[PDB]
Amino acid sequence: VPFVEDWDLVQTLGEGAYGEVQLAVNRVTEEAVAVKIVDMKNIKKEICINKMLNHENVVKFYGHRREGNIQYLFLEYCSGGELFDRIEPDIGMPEPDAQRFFHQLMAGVVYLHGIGITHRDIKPENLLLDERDNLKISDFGLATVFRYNNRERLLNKMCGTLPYVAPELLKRREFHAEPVDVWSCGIVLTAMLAGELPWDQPSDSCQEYSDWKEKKTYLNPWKKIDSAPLALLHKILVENPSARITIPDIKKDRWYNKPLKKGA
Ligand SMILES: CC(=O)Nc1cccc(-c2cnc3[nH]c4cnc(C#N)cc4c3c2)c1
Repeated sequence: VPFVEDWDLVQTLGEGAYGEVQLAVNRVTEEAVAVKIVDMKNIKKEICINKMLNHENVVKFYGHRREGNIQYLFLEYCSGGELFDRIEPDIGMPEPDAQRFFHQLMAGVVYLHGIGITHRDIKPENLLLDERDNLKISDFGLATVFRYNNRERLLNKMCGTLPYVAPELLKRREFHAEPVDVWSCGIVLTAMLAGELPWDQPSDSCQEYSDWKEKKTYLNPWKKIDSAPLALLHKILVENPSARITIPDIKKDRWYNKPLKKGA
């Protein structure tokens, strides 16, 4: 069928460092995809990782075409946009909605970690929603292999987003990858349930961070969060990444398993 590889770029979905992500609609089928435009004048690795990914809570990769200097990455389109725009400032969102998004977040992260991949920059800006509000992890531009041939590699590159970074990345030369993603997922949860981020960064100089370690949960964001999800956050946002809760244990947490939401 003629024309079936022609795509009209119809709308900018986002504009980072690389360039842009455009909504693309097929000339013939009208299938909608997201196309990432990355002017190579680092993405080879983003593509490399994207080729490994196949899961319902991970933005699917379809393929890429290079034309001269620009690379075109063809990616699953998520019509619900970014989790960020479901978080009402200072309020957050209804707890059953946060729990469902957190469930889906975990399934995605479990998957990635299973294939030896760390995202390194989980935040509501990078967590996308499809037409049925299913969450999908996006943007693998900072992602990296932390396990290959069943051997773990400790990380050392400082990367991610300060309010979402785990404290070890600021304090230690090297660190395990998985606890960093678990930590960012907890800050995402906090934001979902409080509509505010708890600190500019998790350093002992950061007053809001010291207060959290001092267990001042009569202060915001923590006062807004119910005891049950707050109890989970006390297990996730633990300074020592060796003592921090693992994802298999997050799946056993009382809040995680609390019935709250009716089906679609
Ligand atoms: C109406 C509408 O579609 N709004 C809206 C808003 C924000 C992000 C998006 C968005 C929708 N679908 C996507 N699919 C992607 C795959 N990879 C990247 C990267 N890196 C970003 C997106 C993306 C972004 C869509």
